[PDB]
Amino acid sequence: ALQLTQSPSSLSASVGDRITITCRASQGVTSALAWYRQKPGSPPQLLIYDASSLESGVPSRFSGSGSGTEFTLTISTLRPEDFATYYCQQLHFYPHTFGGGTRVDVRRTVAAPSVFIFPPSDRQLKSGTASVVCLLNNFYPREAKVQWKVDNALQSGNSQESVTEQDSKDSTYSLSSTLTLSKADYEKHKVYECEVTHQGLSSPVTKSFNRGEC
Amino acid sequence: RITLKESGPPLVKPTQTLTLTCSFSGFSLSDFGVGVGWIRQPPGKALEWLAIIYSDDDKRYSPSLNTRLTITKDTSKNQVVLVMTRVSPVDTATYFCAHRRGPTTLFGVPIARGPVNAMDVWGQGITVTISSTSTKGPSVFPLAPCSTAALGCLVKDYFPEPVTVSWNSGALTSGVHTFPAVLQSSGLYSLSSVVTVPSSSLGTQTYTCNVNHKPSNTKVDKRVEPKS
Amino acid sequence: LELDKWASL
Repeated sequence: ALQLTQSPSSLSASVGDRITITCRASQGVTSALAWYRQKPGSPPQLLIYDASSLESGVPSRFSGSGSGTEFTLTISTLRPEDFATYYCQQLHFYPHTFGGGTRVDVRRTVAAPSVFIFPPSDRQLKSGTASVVCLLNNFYPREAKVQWKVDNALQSGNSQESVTEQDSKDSTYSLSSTLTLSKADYEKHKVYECEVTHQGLSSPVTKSFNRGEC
Repeated sequence: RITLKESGPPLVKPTQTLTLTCSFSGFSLSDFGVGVGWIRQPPGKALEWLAIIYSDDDKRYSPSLNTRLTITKDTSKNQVVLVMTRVSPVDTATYFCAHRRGPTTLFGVPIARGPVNAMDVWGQGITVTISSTSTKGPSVFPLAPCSTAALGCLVKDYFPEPVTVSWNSGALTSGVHTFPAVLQSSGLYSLSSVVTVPSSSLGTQTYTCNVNHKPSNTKVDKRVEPKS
Repeated sequence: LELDKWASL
């Protein structure tokens, strides 16, 4: 489905706050635009249809406006259940399309991540695989970048990461990134570095270890 | 009250055909202008429109998946079926069917098309994983940093989801982070669980992660402790 | 490119 850009892609906020999300379309979609709220683990829920009409049963705090290529969703007074992801959908052209979504989370003071790197266990190595894991603990905001380096070579395509949901009383996130290599390859290099970039960090923080260095 | 519910295989192997069924109530696919569409959502990603079928049997498909999709409806059974052929790992996603209203009519005349500009009701969604792997318990590896402190367990190569992970049989919860599993290119899942401690507690308390993979009858307790 | 079912009614 079709090209719709939501802004911002991420938004921090607090209960009682007033927020707005915008959706810009690559071409005019008249008023054929819907806004949905998707709570974690639930299906999207219609909020506004036809750009500004309020779906029955939806609280009045929600309102949408705009037409053509610019639309906004505003939540006059943010409530706890509004910390969710919002999507716009254009239904003027096929394929109908959704925006990339706008994540709305609990605002708090920036918090740099505590970074740790874990070399693979000799146990895993005996199996023929080497997993190197990098943990970014309790940080905020959610956006963080992790780069893997093996003897100064930037790694690509051989790592996966996952982030936790925002902690309910910390309001922080944690990220785990695993670099996977074969024992053979693992044994062909010495320095395994995990570089982390985050708003809460003046400069990138690197955590590393020298394989074998015991 | 309109309700929709998706049904289908929770697991499908690559190249196979995926048939999803949307069972609904509260409306008929013989009602004027009503549409039932399908939207998918890969874990962690945005919504993606797949197709829609209307009461008059008009049909539309995502141009990207057109060759692999077929949508059909069974008016009498209140069902809409979506068939996706030649599925691949990238098709793992939560698939939702949703209702689209038809124009408002008055004494048989469409007087308002405003309501068609949305998918007003969605099903709970059905999660479909595409992997060629068979059931397989994880291997649990310790996570102890080579050199305030953090330790954990790497639950690697299991299938399918889910796996349960606790620390100290459930006594340790504070500072614990069990991350969502990632589906590796091998078609197996892998996840990590870690615990952050005051370092001081590294000599005081013992840390053992409890892993349980019900699907393969794999229970494992791994005591994890500091390096050298 | 492709107009929706209800692009003008």
